[PDB]
Amino acid sequence: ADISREPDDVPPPIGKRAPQTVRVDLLSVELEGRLAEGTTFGYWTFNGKVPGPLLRVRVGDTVEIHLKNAADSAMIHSVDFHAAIAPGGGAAALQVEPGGEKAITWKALVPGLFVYHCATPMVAEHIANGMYGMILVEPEGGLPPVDHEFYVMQGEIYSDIPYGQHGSAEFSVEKLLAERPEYFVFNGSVGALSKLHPLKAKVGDTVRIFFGVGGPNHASSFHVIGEIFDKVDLFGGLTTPPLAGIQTVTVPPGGAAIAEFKVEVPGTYTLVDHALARAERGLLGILHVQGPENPDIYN
Amino acid sequence: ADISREPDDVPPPIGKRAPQTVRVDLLSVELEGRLAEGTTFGYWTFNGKVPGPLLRVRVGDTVEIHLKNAADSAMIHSVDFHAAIAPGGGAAALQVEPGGEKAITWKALVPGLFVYHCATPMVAEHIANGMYGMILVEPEGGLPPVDHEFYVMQGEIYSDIPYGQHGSAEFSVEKLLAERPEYFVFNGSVGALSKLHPLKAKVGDTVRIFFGVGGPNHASSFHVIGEIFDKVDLFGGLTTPPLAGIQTVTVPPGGAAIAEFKVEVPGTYTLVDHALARAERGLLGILHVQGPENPDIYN
Amino acid sequence: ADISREPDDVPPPIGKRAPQTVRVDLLSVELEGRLAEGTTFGYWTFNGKVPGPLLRVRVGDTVEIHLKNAADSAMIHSVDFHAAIAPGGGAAALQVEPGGEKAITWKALVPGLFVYHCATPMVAEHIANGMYGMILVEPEGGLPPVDHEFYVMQGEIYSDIPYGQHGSAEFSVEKLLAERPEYFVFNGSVGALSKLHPLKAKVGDTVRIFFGVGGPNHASSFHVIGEIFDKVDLFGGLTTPPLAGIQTVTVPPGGAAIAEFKVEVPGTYTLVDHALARAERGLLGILHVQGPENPDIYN
Ligand SMILES: [Cl-]
Ligand SMILES: [Cl-]
Ligand SMILES: [Cl-]
Ligand SMILES: [Cu+2]
Ligand SMILES: [Cu+2]
Ligand SMILES: [Cu+2]
Ligand SMILES: [Cu+2]
Ligand SMILES: [Cu+2]
Ligand SMILES: [Cu+2]
Ligand SMILES: [Er+3]
Ligand SMILES: [Er+3]
Ligand SMILES: [Er+3]
Ligand SMILES: [Er+3]
Ligand SMILES: [Er+3]
Ligand SMILES: [Er+3]
Ligand SMILES: [Er+3]
Ligand SMILES: [Er+3]
Ligand SMILES: [Er+3]
Ligand SMILES: [Er+3]
Ligand SMILES: [Er+3]
Ligand SMILES: [Er+3]
Ligand SMILES: [Tb+3]
Ligand SMILES: [Tb+3]
Ligand SMILES: [Tb+3]
Ligand SMILES: [Y+3]
Ligand SMILES: [Y+3]
Ligand SMILES: [Y+3]
Ligand SMILES: [Y+3]
Ligand SMILES: [Y+3]
Ligand SMILES: [Y+3]
Ligand SMILES: [Yb+3]
Ligand SMILES: [Yb+3]
Ligand SMILES: [Yb+3]
Ligand SMILES: [Yb+3]
Ligand SMILES: [Yb+3]
Ligand SMILES: [Yb+3]
Ligand SMILES: [Yb+3]
Ligand SMILES: [Yb+3]
Ligand SMILES: [Yb+3]
Repeated sequence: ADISREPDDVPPPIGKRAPQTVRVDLLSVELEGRLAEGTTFGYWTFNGKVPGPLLRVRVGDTVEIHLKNAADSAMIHSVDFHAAIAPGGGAAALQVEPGGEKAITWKALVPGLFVYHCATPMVAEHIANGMYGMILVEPEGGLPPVDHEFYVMQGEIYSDIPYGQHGSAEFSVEKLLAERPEYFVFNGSVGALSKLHPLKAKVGDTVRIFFGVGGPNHASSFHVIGEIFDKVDLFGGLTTPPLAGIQTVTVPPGGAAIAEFKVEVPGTYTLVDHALARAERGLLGILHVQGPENPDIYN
Repeated sequence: ADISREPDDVPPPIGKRAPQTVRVDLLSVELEGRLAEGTTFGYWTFNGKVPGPLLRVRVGDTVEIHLKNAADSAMIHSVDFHAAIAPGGGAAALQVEPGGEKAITWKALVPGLFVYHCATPMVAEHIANGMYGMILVEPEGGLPPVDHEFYVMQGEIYSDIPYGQHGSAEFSVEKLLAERPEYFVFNGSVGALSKLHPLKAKVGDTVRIFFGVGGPNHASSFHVIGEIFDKVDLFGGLTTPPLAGIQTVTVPPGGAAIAEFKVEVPGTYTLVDHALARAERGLLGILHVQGPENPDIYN
Repeated sequence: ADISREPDDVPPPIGKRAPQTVRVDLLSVELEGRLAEGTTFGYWTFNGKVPGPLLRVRVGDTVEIHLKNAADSAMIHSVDFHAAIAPGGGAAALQVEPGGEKAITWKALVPGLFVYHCATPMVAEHIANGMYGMILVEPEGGLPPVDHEFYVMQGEIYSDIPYGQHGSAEFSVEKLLAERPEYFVFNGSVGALSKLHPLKAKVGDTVRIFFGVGGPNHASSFHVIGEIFDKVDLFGGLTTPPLAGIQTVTVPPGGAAIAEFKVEVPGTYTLVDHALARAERGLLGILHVQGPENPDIYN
């Protein structure tokens, strides 16, 4: 029923541990999920949620990825890692028929936040139906610790029925090619980070949002309303020193961003793409901040 | 009649002065203005012009913002500062009914050029109707002086009547959600920086353009035709050292850019978004450069 | 017949030579070319191919540009250099009637990869019909050598007939203003870097792609499927140190990017804009990598 992935669904950080072999088990499932209130959609998912599970490795880690396809699936599924140096991002040999299972190993060489998605023809459809996720490759030593870590991805829903219409919705190839989505969604559904799973922090907390755009067509202008990003890893790269003091960051489709900020004032904060007509199409996130008032910063 | 804000309408720079309390008085006015020749539009404005007044403060400055709403206004108006660490950017407690007045104080902590806009439902409409501006927070010491400073913002007009049709134009909610504007405008109207207020500099002048995108939907690829930007503050951040020698800079909606360049050759220079079909929809700016010819640079 | 420019069509690199006068001869030709299989289009070209010839100079080089227009041409043609400090990028005095010839000289002052295009009204049409190219201004000393250098540009085709329809296609002004292209193309045509001229490298080679977007409307999210960019010159600037370890890079219309990467694993690699619905409209590139398998990186 609930396809929305929780933002707080984040693996524990890698410490100062040495490189190792890491096993990953991803299962591609097609299920009917809640897109909006009264509206259901035919989702293609990794592990039954949109986006797919956030993965967390170190540089030098050999990732042993297993991809199983559910028996009741109607489509061939794969996975393309942006962290991988492999033909098709390793999806060349991960074309899995419903029922079967394939496995490859790849080594992470570049630190940063990378997008993963299904790379089965047609790729734009598989992504749009919700088959996208992120893989974080932490550098040697790891990221400096913060109080809160969140996992947010932007996606497009190309439903045949118009926005506002209740009932069963299927993918529209016409809208896809026209690049005209009916719904813009954070983490799968409408109000996934609003009514369903609102982000929560306390006054004085440093928040790190692992943001990425599944797409598959439109770029995002990521902005937390009421906050300025202290540090931004542009395109989600953890090699070049980050940008400092940014209001809005351009995140391309298949791209990432590591946005860090300190919360100083209590209240409600809004996660939006600053193409704010999309906020009327479900692209709205809520960050509740509880604590004492800070009159020196805001009165 | 003339809603277009002049590019040369810039406050005098902050010197090396210490942090202080700065009062700001913004008045939200709805008035009929010239969108194009023969075409008028229902504008929602800050201080009667699009974009709103450019504000200029220092880091550590406590900004005392007063927002008055005109008695003849038909809408609730607010203001969201990207420079502010406050719920809704301070717009949570600046929802002003026509006739009333509210006031808050916030402290500027991050240097850079920040967008401000009305944040009253629906936000995309309020922005589109012309309620956007910029606030420059100068760092400790201030910006190095230049010969000319300009203030340019990009906006979209979602008129019900098609482009080319004369008469009274109103906002179209259908076009807004479709992200299909009839007009792309610099500083409010068509030919605002062309026929109305052309930019003017002399040979050898260093020019600084405080560029920002009101939007509310489309990003800009800022380019001055015939010039290369010497220094660009990406996303309008004045913390990280600027980029050097850039032709075209991606500016997202609700984002900024500080573009600096030296003018070496006399003639006409064109301010455009490099999505140059928009130049046929009013998104065109003129920079007249007068002086002697420089054959070593261009013959 | 074949309008597609080969990616391997790159001038030999500038060594450590001193600044000099460089002559450039560009001829604007209008010819019927293969857009897709069974589909032909009315192309406006520089030197008979899309994109135009890649030019290669040093900083301090005085570029003597000659622009000849073919006698059988039906349009006025010009050329706007982003590397030039000149009114209209030097296109102000390079408006050449079919049959005539004009010449100007300009000095390159800024290092980086710059876009060039025709700047004759209406500019968006001239670009869309294929009149765009790149000029690389190498810094003092030059770029570090790589094994392979490629030349790739993204363009839009606004055909009157829909995608899939065979026959003669002409430019549609309606689609242009609507920003709705039927075809997205790398280097002129559909399958230009796929079926026609596939990129080829060997295992262990460092590859440098001089990527740029002719446009004239849509931005690109450049991504090589199966590879991570080691170094990216953002907006194609060779002054500021490059970004490191990037998956997907936002390249604006009229903008550039110098993407470098090391190929470690044999197989097929895909050049795409990560707006992957465009990959169904011809925006697809192939990089064949031949050599021994590397099980440590990918198995
Ligand atoms: Cl899971
Ligand atoms: Cl004023
Ligand atoms: Cl040639
Ligand atoms: Cu799939
Ligand atoms: Cu991808
Ligand atoms: Cu308002
Ligand atoms: Cu905003
Ligand atoms: Cu031309
Ligand atoms: Cu240009
Ligand atoms: Er494990
Ligand atoms: Er479906
Ligand atoms: Er604590
Ligand atoms: Er106190
Ligand atoms: Er004051
Ligand atoms: Er109106
Ligand atoms: Er002087
Ligand atoms: Er002389
Ligand atoms: Er020569
Ligand atoms: Er034609
Ligand atoms: Er060798
Ligand atoms: Er071995
Ligand atoms: Tb704490
Ligand atoms: Tb002077
Ligand atoms: Tb070699
Ligand atoms: Y977990
Ligand atoms: Y603590
Ligand atoms: Y003033
Ligand atoms: Y002076
Ligand atoms: Y050659
Ligand atoms: Y060698
Ligand atoms: Yb993991
Ligand atoms: Yb099958
Ligand atoms: Yb609140
Ligand atoms: Yb001020
Ligand atoms: Yb009311
Ligand atoms: Yb001129
Ligand atoms: Yb050359
Ligand atoms: Yb003529
Ligand atoms: Yb292969």
